[PDB]
Amino acid sequence: ALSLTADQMVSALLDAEPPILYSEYDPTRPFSEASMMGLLTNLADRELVHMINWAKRVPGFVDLTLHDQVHLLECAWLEILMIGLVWRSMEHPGKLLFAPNLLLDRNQGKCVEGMVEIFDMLLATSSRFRMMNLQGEEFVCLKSIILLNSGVYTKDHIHRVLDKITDTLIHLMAKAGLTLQQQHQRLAQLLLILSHIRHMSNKGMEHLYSMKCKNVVPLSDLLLEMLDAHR
Amino acid sequence: LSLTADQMVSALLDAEPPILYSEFSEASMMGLLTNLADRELVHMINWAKRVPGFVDLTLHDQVHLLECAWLEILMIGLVWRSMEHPGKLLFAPNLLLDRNQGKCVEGMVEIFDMLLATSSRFRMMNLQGEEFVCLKSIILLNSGYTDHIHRVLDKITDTLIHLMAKAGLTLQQQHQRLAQLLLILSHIRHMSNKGMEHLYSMKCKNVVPLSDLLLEMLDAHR
Amino acid sequence: HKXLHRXLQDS
Amino acid sequence: KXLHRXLQ
Ligand SMILES: C[C@]12CC[C@@H]3c4ccc(O)cc4CC[C@H]3[C@@H]1CC[C@@H]2O
Ligand SMILES: C[C@]12CC[C@@H]3c4ccc(O)cc4CC[C@H]3[C@@H]1CC[C@@H]2O
Repeated sequence: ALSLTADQMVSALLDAEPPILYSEYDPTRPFSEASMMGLLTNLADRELVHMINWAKRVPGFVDLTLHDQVHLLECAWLEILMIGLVWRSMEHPGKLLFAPNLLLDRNQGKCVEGMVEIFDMLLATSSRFRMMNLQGEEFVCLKSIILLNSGVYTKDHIHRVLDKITDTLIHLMAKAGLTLQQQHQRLAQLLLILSHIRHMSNKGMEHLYSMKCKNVVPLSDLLLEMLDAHR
Repeated sequence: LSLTADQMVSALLDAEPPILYSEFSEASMMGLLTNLADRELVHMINWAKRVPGFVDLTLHDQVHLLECAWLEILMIGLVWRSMEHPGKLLFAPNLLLDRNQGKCVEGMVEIFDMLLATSSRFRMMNLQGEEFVCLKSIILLNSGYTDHIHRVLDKITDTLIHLMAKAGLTLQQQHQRLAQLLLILSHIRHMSNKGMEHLYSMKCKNVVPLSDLLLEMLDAHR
Repeated sequence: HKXLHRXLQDS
Repeated sequence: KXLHRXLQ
Protein backbone atom coordinates (compact mmCIF):
# COMPACT_ATOMS: atom_id res chain seq x y z
CA ALA A 1 0.00 0.00 0.00
CA LEU A 2 2.20 2.79 1.35
CA SER A 3 4.91 0.42 0.11
CA LEU A 4 4.04 0.79 -3.58
CA THR A 5 6.49 2.61 -5.81
CA ALA A 6 5.31 5.38 -8.13
CA ASP A 7 5.19 3.00 -11.11
CA GLN A 8 3.39 0.34 -9.10
CA MET A 9 0.74 2.89 -8.04
CA VAL A 10 0.14 3.92 -11.66
CA SER A 11 -0.14 0.32 -12.85
CA ALA A 12 -2.54 -0.51 -10.00
CA LEU A 13 -4.82 2.40 -10.85
CA LEU A 14 -4.67 1.74 -14.58
CA ASP A 15 -5.57 -1.94 -13.99
CA ALA A 16 -8.49 -0.91 -11.77
CA GLU A 17 -10.20 1.29 -14.39
CA PRO A 18 -13.91 0.51 -14.97
CA PRO A 19 -15.24 -0.20 -18.48
CA ILE A 20 -17.03 2.42 -20.55
CA LEU A 21 -20.69 1.42 -20.29
CA TYR A 22 -23.45 1.86 -22.88
CA SER A 23 -26.69 3.78 -22.26
CA GLU A 24 -30.18 2.58 -23.09
CA TYR A 25 -30.57 5.37 -25.65
CA ASP A 26 -33.54 4.66 -27.96
CA PRO A 27 -33.06 6.54 -31.22
CA THR A 28 -36.63 5.74 -32.38
CA ARG A 29 -38.04 8.66 -30.35
CA PRO A 30 -37.20 12.27 -29.46
CA PHE A 31 -36.08 13.04 -25.90
CA SER A 32 -38.39 14.25 -23.19
CA GLU A 33 -37.15 15.73 -19.90
CA ALA A 34 -38.28 12.51 -18.28
CA SER A 35 -36.67 10.16 -20.79
CA MET A 36 -33.38 12.03 -20.77
CA MET A 37 -33.20 12.01 -16.96
CA GLY A 38 -34.09 8.29 -17.05
CA LEU A 39 -31.20 7.54 -19.40
CA LEU A 40 -28.66 9.45 -17.33
CA THR A 41 -29.77 7.97 -14.01
CA ASN A 42 -29.99 4.46 -15.47
CA LEU A 43 -26.41 4.90 -16.69
CA ALA A 44 -25.26 6.32 -13.35
CA ASP A 45 -26.76 3.37 -11.53
CA ARG A 46 -24.94 0.78 -13.60
CA GLU A 47 -21.68 2.80 -13.33
CA LEU A 48 -22.03 2.88 -9.53
CA VAL A 49 -21.74 -0.89 -9.37
CA HIS A 50 -18.39 -0.73 -11.19
CA MET A 51 -17.37 2.26 -9.07
CA ILE A 52 -17.71 0.24 -5.90
CA ASN A 53 -15.47 -2.48 -7.27
CA TRP A 54 -13.00 0.09 -8.56
CA ALA A 55 -12.86 1.83 -5.16
CA LYS A 56 -11.90 -1.43 -3.51
CA ARG A 57 -8.85 -1.59 -5.80
CA VAL A 58 -7.55 1.88 -4.95
CA PRO A 59 -4.54 1.32 -2.67
CA GLY A 60 -5.49 1.72 0.99
CA PHE A 61 -9.25 1.93 0.48
CA VAL A 62 -10.21 -1.57 1.71
CA ASP A 63 -8.07 -1.10 4.80
CA LEU A 64 -10.59 1.52 5.92
CA THR A 65 -13.55 0.52 8.06
CA LEU A 66 -16.71 -0.27 6.11
CA HIS A 67 -18.29 2.90 7.56
CA ASP A 68 -15.46 5.06 6.22
CA GLN A 69 -15.59 3.33 2.84
CA VAL A 70 -19.34 4.10 2.70
CA HIS A 71 -18.80 7.71 3.74
CA LEU A 72 -16.06 8.40 1.14
CA LEU A 73 -18.12 6.89 -1.68
CA GLU A 74 -21.32 8.69 -0.58
CA CYS A 75 -19.40 11.95 -0.56
CA ALA A 76 -17.56 11.50 -3.86
CA TRP A 77 -19.71 9.38 -6.19
CA LEU A 78 -20.98 12.22 -8.37
CA GLU A 79 -17.56 13.93 -8.55
CA ILE A 80 -16.20 10.57 -9.67
CA LEU A 81 -18.89 10.10 -12.35
CA MET A 82 -18.30 13.66 -13.56
CA ILE A 83 -14.50 13.52 -13.80
CA GLY A 84 -14.93 10.29 -15.74
CA LEU A 85 -17.45 11.95 -18.03
CA VAL A 86 -15.12 14.91 -18.56
CA TRP A 87 -12.19 12.59 -19.31
CA ARG A 88 -14.28 10.57 -21.87
CA SER A 89 -15.39 13.79 -23.51
CA MET A 90 -11.91 15.31 -24.02
CA GLU A 91 -11.54 14.32 -27.64
CA HIS A 92 -15.12 15.50 -28.44
CA PRO A 93 -15.13 19.35 -28.37
CA GLY A 94 -18.55 20.79 -27.47
CA LYS A 95 -20.00 17.38 -26.58
CA LEU A 96 -20.38 15.19 -23.50
CA LEU A 97 -19.74 11.52 -24.12
CA PHE A 98 -22.01 10.01 -21.47
CA ALA A 99 -21.73 6.76 -23.41
CA PRO A 100 -20.54 5.75 -26.89
CA ASN A 101 -24.19 5.76 -27.94
CA LEU A 102 -25.06 8.91 -25.97
CA LEU A 103 -23.02 11.93 -27.08
CA LEU A 104 -24.90 15.10 -26.10
CA ASP A 105 -24.41 18.78 -26.99
CA ARG A 106 -25.43 21.77 -24.81
CA ASN A 107 -28.58 22.25 -26.89
CA GLN A 108 -29.66 18.70 -26.00
CA GLY A 109 -29.00 19.60 -22.36
CA LYS A 110 -31.78 22.17 -22.62
CA CYS A 111 -34.24 19.25 -22.74
CA VAL A 112 -33.95 19.04 -18.95
CA GLU A 113 -34.86 22.05 -16.85
CA GLY A 114 -31.74 23.47 -15.17
CA MET A 115 -29.44 21.03 -16.91
CA VAL A 116 -27.79 23.21 -19.56
CA GLU A 117 -25.98 25.18 -16.81
CA ILE A 118 -24.41 21.96 -15.60
CA PHE A 119 -23.55 20.79 -19.14
CA ASP A 120 -21.78 24.12 -19.73
CA MET A 121 -19.60 23.61 -16.66
CA LEU A 122 -18.76 20.03 -17.62
CA LEU A 123 -17.92 21.14 -21.17
CA ALA A 124 -15.69 23.91 -19.82
CA THR A 125 -13.86 21.42 -17.65
CA SER A 126 -13.40 19.05 -20.58
CA SER A 127 -11.89 21.96 -22.56
CA ARG A 128 -9.56 22.70 -19.66
CA PHE A 129 -8.42 19.03 -19.69
CA ARG A 130 -7.84 19.21 -23.42
CA MET A 131 -5.81 22.41 -23.33
CA MET A 132 -3.70 20.98 -20.46
CA ASN A 133 -3.24 17.79 -22.47
CA LEU A 134 -4.25 15.77 -19.38
CA GLN A 135 -2.76 12.26 -19.63
CA GLY A 136 -4.50 9.00 -18.69
CA GLU A 137 -2.04 8.34 -15.89
CA GLU A 138 -2.76 11.81 -14.40
CA PHE A 139 -6.48 11.26 -14.73
CA VAL A 140 -6.50 8.03 -12.73
CA CYS A 141 -4.42 9.74 -10.01
CA LEU A 142 -6.92 12.61 -9.80
CA LYS A 143 -9.94 10.35 -9.65
CA SER A 144 -8.41 8.37 -6.77
CA ILE A 145 -7.53 11.62 -5.00
CA ILE A 146 -11.21 12.67 -5.20
CA LEU A 147 -12.26 9.36 -3.68
CA LEU A 148 -9.90 9.65 -0.74
CA ASN A 149 -10.14 13.44 -0.21
CA SER A 150 -13.69 14.63 -0.65
CA GLY A 151 -15.13 13.15 2.52
CA VAL A 152 -11.91 12.91 4.52
CA TYR A 153 -12.51 15.78 6.98
CA THR A 154 -16.02 14.72 7.70
CA LYS A 155 -7.20 9.11 8.86
CA ASP A 156 -3.47 9.59 8.98
CA HIS A 157 -3.47 6.49 6.81
CA ILE A 158 -5.62 8.21 4.21
CA HIS A 159 -3.19 11.14 4.12
CA ARG A 160 -0.20 8.86 3.64
CA VAL A 161 -1.91 7.38 0.60
CA LEU A 162 -2.80 10.85 -0.68
CA ASP A 163 0.87 11.84 -0.24
CA LYS A 164 1.88 8.78 -2.27
CA ILE A 165 -0.44 9.81 -5.07
CA THR A 166 1.16 13.26 -5.04
CA ASP A 167 4.61 11.63 -5.30
CA THR A 168 3.23 9.63 -8.23
CA LEU A 169 1.90 12.69 -10.07
CA ILE A 170 5.28 14.36 -9.71
CA HIS A 171 6.99 11.19 -10.88
CA LEU A 172 4.82 11.10 -14.01
CA MET A 173 5.54 14.74 -14.85
CA ALA A 174 9.30 14.41 -14.37
CA LYS A 175 9.22 11.28 -16.49
CA ALA A 176 7.39 13.26 -19.21
CA GLY A 177 10.17 15.83 -19.31
CA LEU A 178 8.74 18.72 -17.29
CA THR A 179 11.25 20.97 -15.54
CA LEU A 180 11.22 21.12 -11.75
CA GLN A 181 9.26 24.39 -11.77
CA GLN A 182 6.82 23.07 -14.39
CA GLN A 183 6.16 20.09 -12.14
CA HIS A 184 4.87 22.09 -9.16
CA GLN A 185 2.98 24.46 -11.47
CA ARG A 186 1.19 21.60 -13.21
CA LEU A 187 0.56 19.77 -9.93
CA ALA A 188 -1.25 22.91 -8.72
CA GLN A 189 -3.17 23.39 -12.00
CA LEU A 190 -4.47 19.82 -11.83
CA LEU A 191 -5.45 19.98 -8.16
CA LEU A 192 -7.21 23.32 -8.56
CA ILE A 193 -9.53 21.65 -11.09
CA LEU A 194 -10.70 19.40 -8.26
CA SER A 195 -12.33 22.49 -6.72
CA HIS A 196 -14.29 22.97 -9.94
CA ILE A 197 -15.35 19.31 -9.97
CA ARG A 198 -16.59 19.65 -6.35
CA HIS A 199 -18.60 22.68 -7.38
CA MET A 200 -20.18 20.79 -10.31
CA SER A 201 -20.98 17.87 -8.06
CA ASN A 202 -22.76 20.12 -5.57
CA LYS A 203 -24.79 21.71 -8.35
CA GLY A 204 -25.61 18.35 -9.91
CA MET A 205 -26.70 16.95 -6.60
CA GLU A 206 -29.08 19.84 -6.10
CA HIS A 207 -30.35 19.24 -9.63
CA LEU A 208 -30.94 15.51 -9.10
CA TYR A 209 -32.74 16.28 -5.82
CA SER A 210 -35.03 18.65 -7.69
CA MET A 211 -35.79 16.01 -10.37
CA LYS A 212 -36.63 13.52 -7.62
CA CYS A 213 -38.73 15.99 -5.71
CA LYS A 214 -40.71 16.79 -8.86
CA ASN A 215 -41.33 13.09 -9.67
CA VAL A 216 -39.60 13.59 -13.01
CA VAL A 217 -37.75 10.28 -12.76
CA PRO A 218 -37.93 7.20 -10.50
CA LEU A 219 -34.54 6.74 -8.86
CA SER A 220 -33.07 3.36 -7.91
CA ASP A 221 -32.84 2.49 -4.22
CA LEU A 222 -29.06 2.94 -4.49
CA LEU A 223 -29.34 6.39 -6.05
CA LEU A 224 -31.89 7.41 -3.43
CA GLU A 225 -29.50 6.50 -0.65
CA MET A 226 -26.47 8.09 -2.35
CA LEU A 227 -28.49 11.26 -2.82
CA ASP A 228 -29.80 11.09 0.75
CA ALA A 229 -26.29 11.07 2.13
CA HIS A 230 -26.05 14.68 1.00
CA ARG A 231 -29.01 15.61 3.19
CA LEU B 1 3.65 40.05 -12.11
CA SER B 2 7.40 40.54 -12.41
CA LEU B 3 7.39 40.31 -8.63
CA THR B 4 9.87 38.26 -6.66
CA ALA B 5 8.52 35.54 -4.37
CA ASP B 6 9.21 37.69 -1.28
CA GLN B 7 7.67 40.74 -2.96
CA MET B 8 4.52 38.77 -3.73
CA VAL B 9 4.34 37.69 -0.08
CA SER B 10 4.91 41.25 1.18
CA ALA B 11 2.30 42.49 -1.27
CA LEU B 12 -0.26 39.94 -0.07
CA LEU B 13 0.47 40.54 3.63
CA ASP B 14 0.15 44.32 3.18
CA ALA B 15 -3.13 43.92 1.30
CA GLU B 16 -4.81 42.05 4.19
CA PRO B 17 -8.20 43.43 5.31
CA PRO B 18 -8.78 44.52 8.90
CA ILE B 19 -10.28 42.28 11.56
CA LEU B 20 -13.79 43.60 12.25
CA TYR B 21 -15.90 43.37 15.43
CA SER B 22 -19.48 42.35 16.12
CA GLU B 23 -21.99 44.62 17.92
CA PHE B 24 -29.53 34.71 21.10
CA SER B 25 -32.27 33.58 18.74
CA GLU B 26 -32.15 32.18 15.23
CA ALA B 27 -32.86 35.74 14.15
CA SER B 28 -30.25 37.56 16.20
CA MET B 29 -27.35 35.22 15.53
CA MET B 30 -28.12 35.35 11.80
CA GLY B 31 -28.40 39.12 12.12
CA LEU B 32 -24.92 39.42 13.66
CA LEU B 33 -23.32 36.97 11.22
CA THR B 34 -24.87 38.62 8.16
CA ASN B 35 -24.19 42.12 9.51
CA LEU B 36 -20.53 41.10 9.92
CA ALA B 37 -20.34 39.50 6.46
CA ASP B 38 -21.76 42.64 4.89
CA ARG B 39 -19.18 44.89 6.51
CA GLU B 40 -16.35 42.48 5.64
CA LEU B 41 -17.46 42.36 2.01
CA VAL B 42 -16.73 46.08 1.60
CA HIS B 43 -13.15 45.46 2.80
CA MET B 44 -12.85 42.36 0.59
CA ILE B 45 -13.27 44.44 -2.55
CA ASN B 46 -10.39 46.72 -1.53
CA TRP B 47 -8.24 43.71 -0.74
CA ALA B 48 -9.06 42.13 -4.11
CA LYS B 49 -7.90 45.26 -5.97
CA ARG B 50 -4.51 44.77 -4.27
CA VAL B 51 -4.01 41.12 -5.21
CA PRO B 52 -1.20 41.50 -7.77
CA GLY B 53 -2.64 41.21 -11.28
CA PHE B 54 -6.34 41.39 -10.34
CA VAL B 55 -7.03 44.94 -11.51
CA ASP B 56 -5.41 44.03 -14.82
CA LEU B 57 -8.47 41.90 -15.55
CA THR B 58 -11.56 43.46 -17.13
CA LEU B 59 -14.17 44.93 -14.81
CA HIS B 60 -16.55 42.15 -15.86
CA ASP B 61 -14.03 39.52 -14.89
CA GLN B 62 -13.33 41.25 -11.56
CA VAL B 63 -17.03 41.25 -10.72
CA HIS B 64 -17.40 37.64 -11.77
CA LEU B 65 -14.51 36.31 -9.67
CA LEU B 66 -15.59 38.20 -6.56
CA GLU B 67 -19.24 37.11 -6.96
CA CYS B 68 -18.08 33.52 -7.29
CA ALA B 69 -15.56 33.48 -4.48
CA TRP B 70 -16.79 35.82 -1.75
CA LEU B 71 -18.18 33.22 0.65
CA GLU B 72 -15.13 30.97 0.14
CA ILE B 73 -13.03 33.97 1.00
CA LEU B 74 -15.08 34.83 4.11
CA MET B 75 -14.83 31.22 5.14
CA ILE B 76 -11.09 30.72 4.71
CA GLY B 77 -10.64 33.95 6.68
CA LEU B 78 -12.83 32.62 9.46
CA VAL B 79 -11.07 29.27 9.57
CA TRP B 80 -7.70 31.07 9.74
CA ARG B 81 -8.87 33.32 12.60
CA SER B 82 -10.16 30.26 14.43
CA MET B 83 -7.06 28.15 14.08
CA GLU B 84 -5.70 28.72 17.62
CA HIS B 85 -9.15 28.17 19.16
CA PRO B 86 -9.94 24.41 19.01
CA GLY B 87 -13.71 23.81 18.89
CA LYS B 88 -14.61 27.46 18.37
CA LEU B 89 -15.15 29.82 15.46
CA LEU B 90 -13.73 33.31 15.89
CA PHE B 91 -16.15 35.29 13.71
CA ALA B 92 -14.80 38.39 15.47
CA PRO B 93 -12.68 38.94 18.58
CA ASN B 94 -15.90 39.63 20.51
CA LEU B 95 -17.93 36.90 18.75
CA LEU B 96 -16.21 33.61 19.52
CA LEU B 97 -18.82 30.89 19.07
CA ASP B 98 -18.29 27.34 20.18
CA ARG B 99 -19.67 24.43 18.25
CA ASN B 100 -23.01 24.15 20.10
CA GLN B 101 -24.03 27.79 19.66
CA GLY B 102 -24.49 26.85 16.02
CA LYS B 103 -27.62 24.90 16.95
CA CYS B 104 -29.45 28.21 17.50
CA VAL B 105 -29.85 28.43 13.80
CA GLU B 106 -31.51 25.74 11.78
CA GLY B 107 -29.15 23.96 9.39
CA MET B 108 -26.16 25.77 10.84
CA VAL B 109 -24.45 23.19 13.04
CA GLU B 110 -23.39 21.02 10.08
CA ILE B 111 -21.73 24.04 8.52
CA PHE B 112 -20.05 24.89 11.82
CA ASP B 113 -18.73 21.30 11.92
CA MET B 114 -17.19 21.60 8.45
CA LEU B 115 -15.55 24.94 9.34
CA LEU B 116 -14.23 23.53 12.62
CA ALA B 117 -12.89 20.45 10.79
CA THR B 118 -11.07 22.72 8.33
CA SER B 119 -9.67 24.77 11.18
CA SER B 120 -8.41 21.55 12.83
CA ARG B 121 -6.78 20.54 9.55
CA PHE B 122 -4.99 23.91 9.32
CA ARG B 123 -3.79 23.45 12.87
CA MET B 124 -2.58 19.91 12.22
CA MET B 125 -0.62 21.25 9.22
CA ASN B 126 0.69 24.24 11.13
CA LEU B 127 -0.51 26.50 8.32
CA GLN B 128 1.52 29.72 8.21
CA GLY B 129 0.23 33.27 7.69
CA GLU B 130 2.21 33.59 4.47
CA GLU B 131 0.70 30.36 3.14
CA PHE B 132 -2.77 31.50 4.14
CA VAL B 133 -2.64 34.71 2.11
CA CYS B 134 -1.41 32.77 -0.94
CA LEU B 135 -4.31 30.35 -0.61
CA LYS B 136 -6.87 33.13 -0.26
CA SER B 137 -5.60 34.79 -3.45
CA ILE B 138 -5.73 31.44 -5.29
CA ILE B 139 -9.39 31.07 -4.27
CA LEU B 140 -10.16 34.53 -5.70
CA LEU B 141 -8.46 33.79 -9.02
CA ASN B 142 -9.51 30.14 -9.38
CA SER B 143 -13.04 29.80 -8.28
CA GLY B 144 -14.74 31.45 -11.27
CA TYR B 145 -13.46 28.26 -16.01
CA THR B 146 -16.64 30.31 -16.07
CA ASP B 147 -4.09 33.25 -19.98
CA HIS B 148 -3.04 36.19 -17.80
CA ILE B 149 -4.93 34.71 -14.84
CA HIS B 150 -3.19 31.36 -15.26
CA ARG B 151 0.18 33.10 -15.17
CA VAL B 152 -0.72 34.90 -11.93
CA LEU B 153 -1.93 31.60 -10.52
CA ASP B 154 1.40 29.96 -11.49
CA LYS B 155 3.22 32.84 -9.79
CA ILE B 156 1.35 32.17 -6.54
CA THR B 157 2.18 28.44 -6.72
CA ASP B 158 5.82 29.53 -7.14
CA THR B 159 5.40 31.70 -4.07
CA LEU B 160 3.99 28.85 -1.92
CA ILE B 161 6.89 26.61 -2.97
CA HIS B 162 9.38 29.41 -2.19
CA LEU B 163 7.94 29.71 1.30
CA MET B 164 8.27 25.96 1.83
CA ALA B 165 11.82 25.84 0.49
CA LYS B 166 12.69 28.74 2.78
CA ALA B 167 11.18 26.73 5.65
CA GLY B 168 13.64 23.90 4.96
CA LEU B 169 11.32 21.33 3.41
CA THR B 170 12.76 18.79 0.99
CA LEU B 171 11.49 18.82 -2.60
CA GLN B 172 9.34 15.79 -1.82
CA GLN B 173 7.91 17.53 1.26
CA GLN B 174 7.26 20.75 -0.71
CA HIS B 175 5.20 18.97 -3.33
CA GLN B 176 3.31 16.92 -0.75
CA ARG B 177 2.47 20.01 1.30
CA LEU B 178 1.47 21.99 -1.77
CA ALA B 179 -1.00 19.23 -2.67
CA GLN B 180 -2.30 19.03 0.91
CA LEU B 181 -3.01 22.78 0.96
CA LEU B 182 -4.73 22.84 -2.44
CA LEU B 183 -6.91 19.81 -1.59
CA ILE B 184 -8.26 21.87 1.28
CA LEU B 185 -9.66 24.33 -1.31
CA SER B 186 -12.01 21.57 -2.54
CA HIS B 187 -13.40 21.36 0.98
CA ILE B 188 -13.70 25.15 1.16
CA ARG B 189 -15.64 25.12 -2.14
CA HIS B 190 -17.99 22.50 -0.69
CA MET B 191 -18.62 24.59 2.42
CA SER B 192 -19.30 27.70 0.34
CA ASN B 193 -21.83 25.78 -1.79
CA LYS B 194 -23.60 24.57 1.37
CA GLY B 195 -23.40 27.94 3.06
CA MET B 196 -24.87 29.58 -0.03
CA GLU B 197 -27.87 27.26 0.05
CA HIS B 198 -28.30 28.01 3.73
CA LEU B 199 -28.16 31.78 3.24
CA TYR B 200 -30.66 31.47 0.41
CA SER B 201 -33.09 29.60 2.67
CA MET B 202 -32.81 32.25 5.38
CA LYS B 203 -33.51 34.99 2.80
CA CYS B 204 -36.58 33.14 1.52
CA LYS B 205 -37.90 32.75 5.04
CA ASN B 206 -37.35 36.55 5.25
CA VAL B 207 -36.47 36.21 8.93
CA VAL B 208 -33.30 38.29 8.86
CA PRO B 209 -32.71 41.62 7.12
CA LEU B 210 -30.04 41.12 4.44
CA SER B 211 -28.12 44.09 3.04
CA ASP B 212 -28.50 45.03 -0.61
CA LEU B 213 -24.85 44.20 -1.23
CA LEU B 214 -25.32 40.79 0.38
CA LEU B 215 -28.46 40.14 -1.69
CA GLU B 216 -26.56 40.90 -4.91
CA MET B 217 -23.61 38.67 -3.94
CA LEU B 218 -26.08 35.90 -3.12
CA ASP B 219 -28.10 36.48 -6.30
CA ALA B 220 -25.03 35.88 -8.47
CA HIS B 221 -25.29 32.21 -7.48
CA ARG B 222 -29.03 31.84 -8.20
CA HIS C 1 -27.26 -0.46 7.61
CA LYS C 2 -27.14 1.33 4.23
CA UNK C 3 -27.40 -0.69 1.09
CA LEU C 4 -23.86 0.41 0.15
CA HIS C 5 -22.51 -1.09 3.41
CA ARG C 6 -23.70 -4.50 2.24
CA UNK C 7 -22.71 -4.03 -1.41
CA LEU C 8 -19.13 -3.23 -0.42
CA GLN C 9 -18.77 -6.71 1.09
CA ASP C 10 -19.64 -8.72 -2.01
CA SER C 11 -16.03 -8.92 -2.98
CA LYS D 1 -24.53 46.63 -9.89
CA UNK D 2 -23.03 47.90 -6.53
CA LEU D 3 -19.95 45.83 -7.08
CA HIS D 4 -19.41 47.27 -10.48
CA ARG D 5 -18.99 50.80 -9.05
CA UNK D 6 -17.30 49.91 -5.79
CA LEU D 7 -14.52 48.42 -7.77
CA GLN D 8 -14.27 51.69 -9.59
C1 LIG E 1 -27.00 14.00 -11.64
C2 LIG E 1 -27.42 14.15 -13.08
C3 LIG E 1 -27.83 12.80 -13.64
C4 LIG E 1 -26.63 11.87 -13.84
C5 LIG E 1 -25.52 12.48 -14.70
C6 LIG E 1 -24.38 11.57 -15.05
C7 LIG E 1 -24.58 10.23 -15.36
C8 LIG E 1 -23.55 9.37 -15.70
C9 LIG E 1 -22.27 9.86 -15.73
O1 LIG E 1 -21.29 9.06 -16.04
C10 LIG E 1 -22.02 11.19 -15.43
C11 LIG E 1 -23.00 12.07 -15.08
C12 LIG E 1 -22.69 13.50 -14.76
C13 LIG E 1 -23.90 14.41 -14.71
C14 LIG E 1 -25.10 13.79 -14.00
C15 LIG E 1 -26.30 14.70 -13.92
C16 LIG E 1 -26.10 16.08 -13.37
C17 LIG E 1 -27.48 16.54 -12.99
C18 LIG E 1 -28.39 15.34 -13.17
O2 LIG E 1 -29.40 15.31 -12.23
C1 LIG F 1 -23.62 32.70 5.11
C2 LIG F 1 -23.66 32.41 6.60
C3 LIG F 1 -23.73 33.71 7.37
C4 LIG F 1 -22.40 34.43 7.42
C5 LIG F 1 -21.24 33.56 7.87
C6 LIG F 1 -19.95 34.31 7.98
C7 LIG F 1 -19.84 35.63 8.36
C8 LIG F 1 -18.62 36.28 8.50
C9 LIG F 1 -17.46 35.60 8.21
O1 LIG F 1 -16.28 36.17 8.29
C10 LIG F 1 -17.53 34.27 7.86
C11 LIG F 1 -18.70 33.59 7.70
C12 LIG F 1 -18.69 32.15 7.30
C13 LIG F 1 -20.01 31.43 7.30
C14 LIG F 1 -21.18 32.32 6.97
C15 LIG F 1 -22.51 31.60 7.11
C16 LIG F 1 -22.70 30.23 6.50
C17 LIG F 1 -24.18 30.14 6.25
C18 LIG F 1 -24.77 31.41 6.84
O2 LIG F 1 -25.96 31.78 6.21
